[PDB]
Amino acid sequence: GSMADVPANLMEQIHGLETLFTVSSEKMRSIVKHFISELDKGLSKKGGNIPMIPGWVVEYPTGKETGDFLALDLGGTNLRVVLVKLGGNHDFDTTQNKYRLPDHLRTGTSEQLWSFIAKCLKEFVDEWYPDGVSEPLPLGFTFSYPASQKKINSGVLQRWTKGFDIEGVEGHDVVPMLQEQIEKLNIPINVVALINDTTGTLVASLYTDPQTKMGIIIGTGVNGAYYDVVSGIEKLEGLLPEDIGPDSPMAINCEYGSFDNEHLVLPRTKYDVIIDEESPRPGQQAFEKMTSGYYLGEIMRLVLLDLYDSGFIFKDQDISKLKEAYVMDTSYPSKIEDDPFENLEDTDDLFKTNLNIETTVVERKLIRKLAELVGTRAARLTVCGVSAICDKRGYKTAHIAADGSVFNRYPGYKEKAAQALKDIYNWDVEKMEDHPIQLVAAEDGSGVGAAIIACLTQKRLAAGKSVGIKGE
Ligand SMILES: OC[C@H]1O[C@H](O)[C@H](O)[C@@H](O)[C@@H]1O
Ligand SMILES: [Cl-]
Ligand SMILES: [Cl-]
Ligand SMILES: [Cl-]
Ligand SMILES: [Cl-]
Repeated sequence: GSMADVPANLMEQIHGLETLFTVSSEKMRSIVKHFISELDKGLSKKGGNIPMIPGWVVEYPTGKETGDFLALDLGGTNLRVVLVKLGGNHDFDTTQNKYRLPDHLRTGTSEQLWSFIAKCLKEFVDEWYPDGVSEPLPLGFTFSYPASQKKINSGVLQRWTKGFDIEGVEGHDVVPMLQEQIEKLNIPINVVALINDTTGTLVASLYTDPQTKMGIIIGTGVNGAYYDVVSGIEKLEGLLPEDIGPDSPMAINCEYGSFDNEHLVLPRTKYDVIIDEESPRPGQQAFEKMTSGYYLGEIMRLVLLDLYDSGFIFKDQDISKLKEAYVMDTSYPSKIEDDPFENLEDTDDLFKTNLNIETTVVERKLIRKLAELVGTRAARLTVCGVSAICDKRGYKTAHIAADGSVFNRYPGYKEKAAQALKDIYNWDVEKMEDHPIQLVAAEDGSGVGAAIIACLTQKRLAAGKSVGIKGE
């Protein structure tokens, strides 16, 4: 609440940061206008900055999908392998194992990555099918990075995101890279489909919630998927086989973490500039860099180090541990917003124990305000992607299936995101559950969604129907 004890000199800095990080309802509406134009440009013949990548899911799941499938999920804190049993009445069951990523995987080689993944797949298959199998197990591969797909079992990596920086993969088809390592270990796996995590979120959540119109991730990254219609995808004109007609649905992985790399509308601050310049891929993922869980603690770190350098805080402290980029992950602002003490004892312990920095009560109130500003900005900017897709497609109502560490775990985040949509549309509604466009907990898109997409894909191929451009 209250700040009576904070000197005027520091209150001026807090007021400057509030100004710098606050996004007005009108600013969200103007961002949304420009976001719609950039979504449409990405579907155009000439293309645009936002990839808008077709995912070759050309139908809705009916709920009657049946059978056992493997899902391989690259992009959680761990690698995950899942055995998914579809039940045939909108029901499923799963069991899974998680595998710790090698140290420095993100800056390692392609060969390291594909060898580690195949090793984990063989461990899983040996554990769950110790007696072997009569036919190759069908697998859906969730690759949580932007990949061009000429057909559903191909994925050519466009750019590493979220800190990744593995040489030899951007511009390469990852499905053959995975397949060669599967073969080398003689694992009986049929890679039926590659999907993005948003596309899986969309499809898995539609299997149990028929009002789903988007699948979004608000986690280590930020992105969304939805279904367009083939007639609305100009860049597919002349490329489609005859069985996929103009009225067919087509799921789109927007990769809208990329939005506004031109820096024409988002309220980038000097802290966002540094994050982008110091990241592995400068010039890329502008919207995600402002919003997602890989970055929110790094925005706080850079603000704190500016306030120190300018003489305002930590004046008598050794701040050496604060100089390490990414040392403050989003668990810092999360714990700070959760601290239930008046004088922020939990925050005191966090800075002393983990950073060796003694704080005053007034400095912890400043830090708490900073965490709140950064989280609120993230929520208000992130729902502009939802508003943009819904306005573009003419959805006045929607369940928006959401997943990811920030939506699920960041204190207060679901309430702020729902308030930001309420503010965009000027609804009168009182309770979150009554919002006409509302975020709801998703089904597991990287596990259950990859399995349903593998199932739908196999059914198409058994029927002789297409799952890629003509000549694929
Ligand atoms: O995991 C969430 C998102 O993170 C990044 O934005 C990735 O580029 C995107 O492929 C993924 O959907
Ligand atoms: Cl002061
Ligand atoms: Cl494309
Ligand atoms: Cl600035
Ligand atoms: Cl509607």
